[PDB]
Amino acid sequence: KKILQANEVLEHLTRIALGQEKEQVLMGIGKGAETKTHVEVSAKDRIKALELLGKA
Amino acid sequence: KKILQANEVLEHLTRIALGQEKEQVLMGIGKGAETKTHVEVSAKDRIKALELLGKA
Amino acid sequence: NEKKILQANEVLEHLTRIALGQEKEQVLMGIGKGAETKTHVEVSAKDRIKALELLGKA
Amino acid sequence: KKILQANEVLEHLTRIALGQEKEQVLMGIGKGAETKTHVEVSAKDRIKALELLGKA
Amino acid sequence: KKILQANEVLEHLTRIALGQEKEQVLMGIGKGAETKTHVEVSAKDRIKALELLGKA
Amino acid sequence: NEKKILQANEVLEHLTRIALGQEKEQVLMGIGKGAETKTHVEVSAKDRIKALELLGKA
Amino acid sequence: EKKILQANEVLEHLTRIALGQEKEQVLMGIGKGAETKTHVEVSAKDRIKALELLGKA
Amino acid sequence: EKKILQANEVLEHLTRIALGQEKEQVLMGIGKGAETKTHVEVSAKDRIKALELLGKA
Amino acid sequence: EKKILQANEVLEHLTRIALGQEKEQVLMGIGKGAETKTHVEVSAKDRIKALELLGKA
Repeated sequence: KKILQANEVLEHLTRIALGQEKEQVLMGIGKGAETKTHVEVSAKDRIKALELLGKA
Repeated sequence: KKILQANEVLEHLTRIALGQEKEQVLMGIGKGAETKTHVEVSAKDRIKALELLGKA
Repeated sequence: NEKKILQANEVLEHLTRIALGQEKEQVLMGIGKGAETKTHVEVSAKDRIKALELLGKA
Repeated sequence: KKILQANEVLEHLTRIALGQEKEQVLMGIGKGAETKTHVEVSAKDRIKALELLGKA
Repeated sequence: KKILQANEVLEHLTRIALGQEKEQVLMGIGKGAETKTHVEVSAKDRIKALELLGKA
Repeated sequence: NEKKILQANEVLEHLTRIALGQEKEQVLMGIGKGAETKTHVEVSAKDRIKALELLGKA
Repeated sequence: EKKILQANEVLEHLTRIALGQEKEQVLMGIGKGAETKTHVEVSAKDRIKALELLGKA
Repeated sequence: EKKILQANEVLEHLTRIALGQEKEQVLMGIGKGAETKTHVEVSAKDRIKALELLGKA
Repeated sequence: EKKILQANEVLEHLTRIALGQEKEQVLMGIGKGAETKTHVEVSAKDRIKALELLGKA
């Protein structure tokens, strides 16, 4: 049960901040039906990542 | 009786942060009907786990 | 029980059940045409991460 | 007029935390119509009750 | 005309926590139409009242 | 010209009106088929409790 | 260098908001999923924040 | 070479926002599930946030 | 072992955001519940968060 170390944490946040990452969400396909799909990680999230990298 | 220990907490946080995990959500299947489904844990929740991990 | 108070360890055991994915919550699910029904879902990733946080501060 | 004291506050939070409480919500009954009903208090709200009991 | 002092505040918060209060919300009545009505105060709000009472 | 600045007791008078359930806010309300109108409803519980909290702190 | 609001001008603005004077632009339904831009009174929540800022001043 | 917005510059921008000079792109309903991009004034909550930050300067 | 953004890199990225040079991907209604992916300007809320941080630096 490995544990992510502080520098591996800064790496993962860097990828997010650099627009490199995606998240799964629900997307309308029509008449109420939805499908799973991947979208870029949002501005809000990318900013939080940027905030943390700055506190490093 | 079980109380998750501090190291075990980091382990669990690590599995989330590394995109290994899912949550149960509702998804539309047509005309107002929904199904229970599993999706990846969001960027938002991953970044929080990542934040907690960098403060350890 | 009308004056039962959860003690510190009880709180941590309860958070541990949440954190470990052993708990549910009652939500409203759509069953067609605007109609909803009560159902139980796994506690969310967000709520589990709060429990984890809390267990990590202990 | 009554003022809840600390011990009563913790008793009330305890029932919440233990999943013994309900809240009134709006539930869809068809074609935009809704009705009042009671649901279990949410995980979020329970978890806040625990955090508060953890701090006493 | 009036300013609430701290003990009056607690009195009002107590009513809320004890579940003696309501709030006005919009409820659907069908075909997009909504109607004003009252519901019990939510658990989130009741918990906040509790939190303040226990910190008094 | 000197513009108005709410003074200490005036803020408390306003929060008190809110807390007491004397005030309203403007919101959009469905009237049929996706169309909405503007109306007033009572300030909500969350907002009243925030007013109360600020009153307690003063 | 441009225009920067001073500490007083901030309070003046906040007071107009707290006093129910201001509005904000929102989207309103006009039917069948279609919406239009309209203005509405600044909300209770936003007025309470303003009151707060004025209270801490 | 690359730009870093300095403290004074930030206050100028926040001031434009607090005054009601700025807008944001949002999705608006146009009927039957269709939305379109359009601009609206920056909301009250966001303006009050700019006001808070300027107030603390 | 892998790339980590340094402080000035962070400020540069935040500056792009505050300045309204950046977008985000979202889902938009195209009809009858159908959605498609598309890019929108970064919202005011987020631009003000970037502004705040820059002010802090």
